[PDB]
Amino acid sequence: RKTRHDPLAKSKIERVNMPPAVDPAEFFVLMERYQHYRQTVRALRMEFVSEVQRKVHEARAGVLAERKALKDAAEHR
Amino acid sequence: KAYRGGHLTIRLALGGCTNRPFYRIVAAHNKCPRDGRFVEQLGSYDPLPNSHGEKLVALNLDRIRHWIGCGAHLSKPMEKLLGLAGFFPLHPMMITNAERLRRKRAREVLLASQKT
Amino acid sequence: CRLIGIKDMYAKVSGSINMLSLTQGLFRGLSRQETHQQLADKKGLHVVEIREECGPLPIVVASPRGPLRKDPEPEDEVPDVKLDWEDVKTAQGMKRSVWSNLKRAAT
Amino acid sequence: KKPTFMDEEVQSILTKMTGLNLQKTFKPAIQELKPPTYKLMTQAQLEEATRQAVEAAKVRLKMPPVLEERVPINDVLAEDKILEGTETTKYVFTDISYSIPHRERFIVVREPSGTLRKASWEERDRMIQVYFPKEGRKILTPIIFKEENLRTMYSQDRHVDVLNLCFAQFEPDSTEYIKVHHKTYEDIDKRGKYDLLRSTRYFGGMVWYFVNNKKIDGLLIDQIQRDLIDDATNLVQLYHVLHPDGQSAQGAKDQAAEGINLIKVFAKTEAQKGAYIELTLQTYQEALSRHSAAS
Amino acid sequence: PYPPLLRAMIIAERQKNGDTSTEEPMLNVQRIRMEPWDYPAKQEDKGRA
Amino acid sequence: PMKGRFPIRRTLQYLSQGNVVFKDSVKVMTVNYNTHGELGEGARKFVFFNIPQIQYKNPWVQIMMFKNMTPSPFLRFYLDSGEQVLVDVETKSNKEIMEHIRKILGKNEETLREEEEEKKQLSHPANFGPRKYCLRECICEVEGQVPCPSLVPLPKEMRGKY
Amino acid sequence: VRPRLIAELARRVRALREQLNRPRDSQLYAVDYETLTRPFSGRRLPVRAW
Amino acid sequence: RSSVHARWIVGKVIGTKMQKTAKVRVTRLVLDPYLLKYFNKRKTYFAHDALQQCTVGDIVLLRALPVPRAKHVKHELAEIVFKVGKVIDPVTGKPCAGTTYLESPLS
Amino acid sequence: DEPWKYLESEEYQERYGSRPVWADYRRNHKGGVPPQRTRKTCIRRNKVVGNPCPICRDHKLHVDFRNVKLLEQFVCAHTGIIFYAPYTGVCVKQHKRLTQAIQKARDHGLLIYHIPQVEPRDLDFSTSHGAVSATPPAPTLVSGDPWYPWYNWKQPPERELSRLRRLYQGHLQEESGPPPESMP
RNA sequence: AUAGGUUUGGUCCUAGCCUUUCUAUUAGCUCUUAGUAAGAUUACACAUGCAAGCAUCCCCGUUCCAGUGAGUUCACCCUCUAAAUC
Ligand SMILES: [Zn+2]
Ligand SMILES: [Zn+2]
Repeated sequence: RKTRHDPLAKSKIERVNMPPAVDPAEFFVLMERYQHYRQTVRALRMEFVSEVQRKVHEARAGVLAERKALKDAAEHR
Repeated sequence: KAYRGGHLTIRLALGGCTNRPFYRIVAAHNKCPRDGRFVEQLGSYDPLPNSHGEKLVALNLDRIRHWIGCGAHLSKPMEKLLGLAGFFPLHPMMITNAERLRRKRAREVLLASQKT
Repeated sequence: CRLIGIKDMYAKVSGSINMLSLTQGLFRGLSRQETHQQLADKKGLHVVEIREECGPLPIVVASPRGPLRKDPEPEDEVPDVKLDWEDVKTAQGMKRSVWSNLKRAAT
Repeated sequence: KKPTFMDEEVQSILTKMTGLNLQKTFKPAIQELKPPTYKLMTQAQLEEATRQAVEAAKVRLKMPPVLEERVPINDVLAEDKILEGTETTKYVFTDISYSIPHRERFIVVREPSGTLRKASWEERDRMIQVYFPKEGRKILTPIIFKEENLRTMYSQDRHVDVLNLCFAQFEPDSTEYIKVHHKTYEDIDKRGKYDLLRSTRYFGGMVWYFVNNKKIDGLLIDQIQRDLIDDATNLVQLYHVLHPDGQSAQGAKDQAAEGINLIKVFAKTEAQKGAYIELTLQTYQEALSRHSAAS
Repeated sequence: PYPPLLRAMIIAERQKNGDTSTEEPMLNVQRIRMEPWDYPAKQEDKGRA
Repeated sequence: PMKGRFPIRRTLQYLSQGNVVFKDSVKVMTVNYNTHGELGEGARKFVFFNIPQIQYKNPWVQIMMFKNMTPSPFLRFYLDSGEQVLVDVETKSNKEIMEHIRKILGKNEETLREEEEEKKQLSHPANFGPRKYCLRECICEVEGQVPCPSLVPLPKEMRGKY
Repeated sequence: VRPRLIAELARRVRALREQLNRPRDSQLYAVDYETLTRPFSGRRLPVRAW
Repeated sequence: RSSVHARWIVGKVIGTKMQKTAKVRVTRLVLDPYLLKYFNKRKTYFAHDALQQCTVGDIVLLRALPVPRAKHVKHELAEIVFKVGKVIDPVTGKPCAGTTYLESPLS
Repeated sequence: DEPWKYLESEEYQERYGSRPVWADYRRNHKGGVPPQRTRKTCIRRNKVVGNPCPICRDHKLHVDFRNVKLLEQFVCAHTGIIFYAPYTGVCVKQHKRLTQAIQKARDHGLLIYHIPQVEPRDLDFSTSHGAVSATPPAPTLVSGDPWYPWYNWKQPPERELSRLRRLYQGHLQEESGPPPESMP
């Protein structure tokens, strides 16, 4: 694609960004949907983030982790 | 490379031939080529219908959970497929474009009845 | 080997390819083969076969015609055998030839 | 409680009935050939090699699990009537995972009714063979599994390989696996080559099928003709345990039948051609008077 | 509610670990706020050109 | 003929035929051995036959060999915590020392099997990538899915001829 | 590695020039109110703001 | 912890001509990919010694430093494992020149 | 037209014998190593080339899934591999037809091939899991409320509707329309 | 390499060169269809068209994609740790 130093073209030296016709009830019910979704997938994202953090923390230091560590050290001695 | 700024993105990568598409769910950095360096392939989506006809899709749901929990920004077709599946709530636009056709068929039903 | 009746064998000749040394060395080796019954008689042990096609099944091919030795064969760990670098190259996959396993006609 | 296929007593009995013919278990197969290796051993190490061959034959001769058919699943998880009418074709999905067992992973279907139905058994097997392929299974069902083709391999006496192909393609709890197995068993009962399925792992399965849906007449017939007599008795014993409310069983503990009698009893009680069973026992005992005179 | 498939895996996982525990898999939502499309940002997290 | 007395020692199956896979604590192995004397024959054969096998499997452990400096042959292990295990080898044999080090500072069969299991976890059967890493490259294969145009021409639902 | 002293010097004087002679808010968001074109920017405004 | 790659390295002292530093020579075994025989390869390491306790010819155990001191000093002395000539048998802690016991073990 | 007959006739034992059909043919080539592919077609148009190949020399030797003796002639006996085209001397056309015929005979049953005893796919053979048993149904599903109530259209207050109009007039589009139910 | 041709008056040995195989580009001569892969020689000079918008004004993006092979051990592992996404 183009860079910051490409002369802009003629065809786009003027071109109206005519915006889309806003319908009414679809716009508001669509907003109420967009906000509900962002909320529930945010909840799912927090669940997955805390699950990943749990996996990292129990793998680093859990109870079976300490168990196999102490078993290995005792076997070494 | 590095790519100044950016995040991971669970997205679809085209990998078929002409007139025969196929998307492989990939967890790649956003600032990377479409078909390029992916951190982990998370699944595959064959959109053409089978001989029996079942449009197969596949998902390492556990690894998708891991990468979402690591910070992957899921893209819109991935949100569509995950709604279709049931790992994510049905996407707003997949119900809104539904109601746009529902009323479009009606626009036809009435006009058709007037013709008859 | 079609005149002898040998149907399946691999052979590579190197050095000088003189026909009147090739035939003579071939006949020398093939007439100085050691057979399975002679090996069994010389060592006093059973000569048994292990094919990968059949499985772990032991197939006795030659038993001694005299007494059976009861001291087992000495398992000489790390045997002192003279190996061929071509064989080891083919085993390790560093034998790169565009001539080796070519699709040829029958026999 | 009735012992199933996997109880210790019945599993040992079925074992002896099978037999371990090493020259049939480990048999020359037409695969790719590598040059044979040779070893030099004494009698003791030859005996050790034969013992290890026997143990490996037991490992190869471990019995496949006979199991009951599976209830055809029809469980609608959800139904999105709003999505109904949007897409034309279905959309099957698989939690490929890596560590979840194949009978524990979630496979679902989304239909043009909006129904999020759980995937059927056949679709489940097809999906797991696509994403996790196992050597031998092709997701399109083999054409060899039909009437005329299966009969062709029956005529060419290929029943062990019929069962081998059935094992690879279909899961044991599936209907096809059961139908193909039972049709093969009815075929071999009709003509009768119990030596053809001997030393194979599918012998114990033919026995249970016959004893459970009782047709063990040809089994006893071949058993005694071929002097498999400790077998014959164990086979009756197994029938008597599997049907303990049979008049044969009642007469068995009444008459203290301990050997051949156990069989004669069966003939005089429930054998459909008990004249032939009893007659082959008299001929077997005529030959026994002969080799007892030889002894 | 959890989405249908995720609900099925959760109830199946605990069904497997043991306890039947047939309560519906609810998740808490009141932790998540509801800032709409009018809420303002910060000018150091911004940058004039 | 391959050069050397025992040509089997340079054959890449003998090297990956060893059994000692040192733990991640060992860093230095030092082998002090005596060239003459009937008692140090096990250490001499251990240097001759088994040191190549140890390094191929433990590739980052420094193995230094020292000749007739002490009147008794012995092995030493410098471990990352700071430890200095000493294993004398006088009146032993190379197989005996092999067993000895696999018991003392060598990983167990469960550990190497488990470490091996983690490796296979990467090559996943469902993945569809190029034949260097995966097993199938497109679903244009799995018979039942639409084939790759190249092999079987696509019906006239394709674009252009629409 | 040969030091990139010229690149570093150019970066530094570019940063100092940017810090010092930074264009101000007045000659930035000012507006030709008839054609909606800001100056030094040259881009007009979106359709929701005319 | 340490940013230095080599944690522990046993080496040999080459020179003590720099103040409070020993030039040491680590010898590791690298496999010839063709010949498949391990040949000793050497890397020079500069160890820090505070007490000037190592002379030339000693075998020394060098541990790493959390962060390099100089451009090349990345290691410090941990033990003069074997001191030139003055070598004490580790097995029997009795002095030994080489192959003979200067002081007897059955003391 | 119907095979399985010539190879049991007398002319097959007169021209050939107990020997292979392909055991008389030598492909002419630049000497030494043969080209590592046979011709693509002995029969171009309806004309036969100079050295017809083993299959293209006796029009009567038809190739299909039931000509079992010819199929076993072209497949090896000690190893279960199909003989390659330089080995046999057949064309790329016939070799392809022969591979098809051998395969069709193999899954039609009129050809013996070794099948390996496979090991079980899984270890646990249970069927007691959520994907292979029932799930306790959803409150919505025992009822008829849609999953996630935000899917159903619900008209907001006309105060919000007119606030929307105040935000977006001029380019405003048409009205709404509660979505239909059973679209045809 | 399953190897072959060639030193001589002839033989044996050593040996170079070439042949037989597979691929790629170009040249000659000549070429029916359909599908698909791939497609400057030149880091030489470029006419002309297009390739960066979005957006209630801020910002954000134009630092990416796409291209080339000039230069060339800035690509890998570990430690440490700054933008960045949660
Ligand atoms: Zn393809
Ligand atoms: Zn032909």
